Amino acid sequence: INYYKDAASTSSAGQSLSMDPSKFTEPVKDLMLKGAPALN
Amino acid sequence: INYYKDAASTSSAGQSLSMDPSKFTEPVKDLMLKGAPALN
Amino acid sequence: GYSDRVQQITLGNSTITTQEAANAVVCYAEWPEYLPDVDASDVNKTSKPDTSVCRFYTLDSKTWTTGSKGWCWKLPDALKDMGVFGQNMFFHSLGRSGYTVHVQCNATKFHSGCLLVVVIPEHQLASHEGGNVSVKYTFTHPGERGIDLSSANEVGGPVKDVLYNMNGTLLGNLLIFPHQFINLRTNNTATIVIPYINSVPIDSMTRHNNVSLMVIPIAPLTVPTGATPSLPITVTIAPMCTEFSGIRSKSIVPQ
Amino acid sequence: GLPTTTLPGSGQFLTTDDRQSPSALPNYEPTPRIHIPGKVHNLLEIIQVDTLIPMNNTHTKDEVNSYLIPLNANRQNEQVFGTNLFIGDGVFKTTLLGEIVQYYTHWSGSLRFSLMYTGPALSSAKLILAYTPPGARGPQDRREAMLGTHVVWDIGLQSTIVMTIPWTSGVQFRYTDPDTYTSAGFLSCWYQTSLILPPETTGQVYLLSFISACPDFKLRLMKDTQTISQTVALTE
Amino acid sequence: GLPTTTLPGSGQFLTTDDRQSPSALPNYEPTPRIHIPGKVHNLLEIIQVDTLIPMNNTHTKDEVNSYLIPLNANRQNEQVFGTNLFIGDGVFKTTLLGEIVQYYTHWSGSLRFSLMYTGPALSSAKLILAYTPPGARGPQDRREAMLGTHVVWDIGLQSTIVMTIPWTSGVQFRYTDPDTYTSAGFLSCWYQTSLILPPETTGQVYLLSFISACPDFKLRLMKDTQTISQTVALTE
Amino acid sequence: GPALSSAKLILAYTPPGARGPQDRREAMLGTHVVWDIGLQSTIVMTIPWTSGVQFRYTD
Amino acid sequence: TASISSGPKHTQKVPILTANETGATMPVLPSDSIETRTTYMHFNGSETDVECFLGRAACVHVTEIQNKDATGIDNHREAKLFNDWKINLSSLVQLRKKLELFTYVRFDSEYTILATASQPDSANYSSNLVVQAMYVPPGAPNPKEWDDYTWQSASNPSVFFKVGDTSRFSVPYVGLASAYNCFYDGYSHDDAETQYGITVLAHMGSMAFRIVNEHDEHKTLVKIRVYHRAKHVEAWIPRAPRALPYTSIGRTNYPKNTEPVIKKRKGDIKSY
Repeated sequence: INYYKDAASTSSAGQSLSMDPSKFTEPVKDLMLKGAPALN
Repeated sequence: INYYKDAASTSSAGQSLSMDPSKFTEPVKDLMLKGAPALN
Repeated sequence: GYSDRVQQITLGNSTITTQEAANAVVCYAEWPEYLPDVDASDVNKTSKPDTSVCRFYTLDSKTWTTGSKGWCWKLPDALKDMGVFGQNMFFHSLGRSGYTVHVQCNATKFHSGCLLVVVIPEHQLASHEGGNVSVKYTFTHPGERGIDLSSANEVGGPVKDVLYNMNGTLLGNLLIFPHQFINLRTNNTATIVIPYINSVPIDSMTRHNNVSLMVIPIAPLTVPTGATPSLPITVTIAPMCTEFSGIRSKSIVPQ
Repeated sequence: GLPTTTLPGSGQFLTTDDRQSPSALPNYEPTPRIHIPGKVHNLLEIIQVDTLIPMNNTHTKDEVNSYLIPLNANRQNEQVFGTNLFIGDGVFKTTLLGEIVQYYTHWSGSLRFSLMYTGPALSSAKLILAYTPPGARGPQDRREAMLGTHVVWDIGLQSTIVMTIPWTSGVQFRYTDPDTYTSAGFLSCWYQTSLILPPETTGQVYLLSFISACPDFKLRLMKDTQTISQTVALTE
Repeated sequence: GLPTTTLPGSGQFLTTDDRQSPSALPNYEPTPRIHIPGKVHNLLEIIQVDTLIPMNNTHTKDEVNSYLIPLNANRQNEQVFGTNLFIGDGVFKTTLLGEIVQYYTHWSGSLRFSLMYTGPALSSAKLILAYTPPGARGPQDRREAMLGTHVVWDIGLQSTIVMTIPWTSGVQFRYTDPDTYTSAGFLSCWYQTSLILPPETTGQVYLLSFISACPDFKLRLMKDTQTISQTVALTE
Repeated sequence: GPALSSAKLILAYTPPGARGPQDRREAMLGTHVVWDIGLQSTIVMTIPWTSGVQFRYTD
Repeated sequence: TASISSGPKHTQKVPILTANETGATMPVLPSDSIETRTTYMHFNGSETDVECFLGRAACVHVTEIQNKDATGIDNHREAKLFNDWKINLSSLVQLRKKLELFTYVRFDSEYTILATASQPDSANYSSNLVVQAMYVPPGAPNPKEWDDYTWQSASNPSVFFKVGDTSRFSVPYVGLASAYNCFYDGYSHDDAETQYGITVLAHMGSMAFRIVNEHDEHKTLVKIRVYHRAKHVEAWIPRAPRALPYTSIGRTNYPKNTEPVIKKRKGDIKSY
């Protein structure tokens, strides 16, 4: 129950439960498959 | 009504109403019947 | 014609027969079983030597005399040197096991005496010094010799006072632990099956013992007239469902 | 803004109340439970396991020997032991039963008292155990004893005898700390015929005695035990 | 007026509680969000990116050189480097992994340790990396090392080797601040055959080493980092 | 022995490859049976066929 | 649901003869050996549930800090300018004996902290002090002065309440394993001299207290009492109750030349 009118006044947000490290761990242009050779 | 998000914050648990003394009072391998001889 | 009385336990390449048993206890009514995945944490596949480790090792014999106070062995310590069980033990980082314990003591229908055979999960001993003196490692790792409660206090060792279970509790209440009596007039062996009991799924076999087996004379031994005043007590123990994990170099432990 | 009124008791801390609180560690994930044999749910589960009674209390420092009730060969008509039934005191007090009863104020229910015989197998004996319900004195001779709850025990192959002290009472609860109005009786044991040892044998034989509660049992109104105290906080 | 009672804790301020508050700026409209590449949702997302470990810690002032593990041509049987695995201390401590682990009290999971070789293309080498699970000492020679988790690495076209320290543990969580009971092992590396340089070439070659966490990883119970402190408030 | 006596013996079979055991500790690590002397007068130990080669010489 | 009606018996089936050597406690009842009448239980055993037994607040710790001029104090910790406590349940014995009836125990904790002030020497008044209690998990910087950067507590849960009031919050089960070990017959490693019995398996964090207020002209003693209530209790493997007195946090050790714990009879074995 929100007792207040504005959105800033609500409690903390709830877990992204998004999670996708590939923008950080695999930003390569041509896709690399694990097990296939790195450099062909 | 829980007012809080986490489970630790809820009140005391409610009675097991489990109760089974046999693990402590009769841990024998071959079942003993009351009234039958203890050692055959 | 089956009696509670006669029994055979075959485990590995070794068999025990008793013709004067008094049933057998299975701690907490649970039988040893391997470690389920749902309970697993370490990702390593474990090693299950099976029949080469799950057989019966008979420790060296003790001598019950009228002055005996009782003896105490720790597991897996007592077996730290038995065959391949022991090797596996020093060579893996983690291991887990249940046991069948069979304590033997026969006499005649003229003797009297009664031993308590009890298994205590997590038996943390007390220092006889009091205060917060610790009990050094070696002292709680007697190996197959076990601890002799009628031996003298030593320094860095535990207290050996029987009315207090080596920890500040009374002998009389040890009966809350899985146990069985050997009453010469009834019984000649005691058998207890121990499931693996711990707060972690698998642990180190050398830094932590998870049960102490204790044999304590309670009704003093009384032999017939002009009999030799003593009887030997033998302890045979078999690891069961043993699993080892995290193999490597081979632990080096104090002393 | 909703109008409220606060009642007497606001702000008090009652150690026995049960309410919700904010978690200091928001979102933390506890370690998974694994299976451990032995879970206890009720103290009523454990007081049904029997434990030994130091009945032979006559020593002067605690010894393994006060658990042993001695028996003499060839005595006739005589008395083996006696005790009142104040389960919260005296012999009972250090037993697991005694020890738990002391966490509660009131108890009601039946008790199970058993004796296991340890003499040579070629000996024999007949004993009488008697429960004397509140209202009479501890019996002074078997004749007196045998007129109340009793069991003739014949020592045989079957080593133990289980006597029950059935709940005999006006009031439905008794105090665990000894109280008169609330008192429960006496328990005595006498030779029915007599212990007889085989040839080549000699001396005293002993009985071990246990106590546990019947499934009948009720304990209520928790309190603090006289069995433990301290003078300064402990440290590591 | 509805009757209420206030409980213990009323009026306290717990920095970790999460409740509603009045907005000081009623009706204000925040700037629209535009799209920005790079959004982070979990710290678990970022500790999977590998970063360099200053393994060569032997210097006396921080230098680019403590990131370089040197290799010597023609040595046989010998040891390249050694370290314990207290991820919250020592070599690990300044790495991104080390740096985040320090915001939490407990960690569990697998680690990924990789080595990228930088020697001339016409050279060759075979190294062994070994993980020693808790319970034994840091290995003292390859024979000792090779009996635990290990990978023979053959230096080739493929420049990096990724070793995983699989989670080997009794207890399901370890402390990030170094603790004994909770300790994780050792990591060592030795020549399997030996580094060989081509003609016209000379000197030391170096390996770069990285650390990142496997998707396996768990961190819990947030706390304050020993990695930052201050004596007076800063100003502009 | 007399009926009123009692005894517990261990019989051990030691498969080829080791020496005749020199003490029970050594003996108990191979095929063995703890025999408890009772009402049942005989104990039957089996020497199970332990062998690489499928036949042995009688001489 | 307590006793059924039962009458005379003359059988070959004797439920009262057993063999205790077996380790069982055979479930014998009054009706196996006397003639009984029906009676009902009228009772459930509610108040003996382990949740109930361990579920009331117990005092687990009393400490003290003072508000005074720190000018020229070389060791705040030592002047009780602030104070820490590594959480334990085995320092005051009442709750300890209760928990050690079990080997492994698992529960959430609810803490209540009462703080009262004392002004033992001449003051014009009673000041109003705010206490800060910080939860310091192992590895966090520990406070060195009563006003260190540590107290910023940007990542560490802390509660601010007033002396005279009470603070209350609840912490989930923070054990590293599946349960807390009430006992541990082990070491942290196979060292020849490492400590025995005391283990991290029991570790529950640690807490640091201080007054936020600067000093007034008089000195004020604030004494902190921490209460702990177990909620959501789970207990495994019952053990024999503690008989001798305790000497140390975390070891089983009892004092030497202790006194006989079993009361000696005033009379015979035969006495009533």
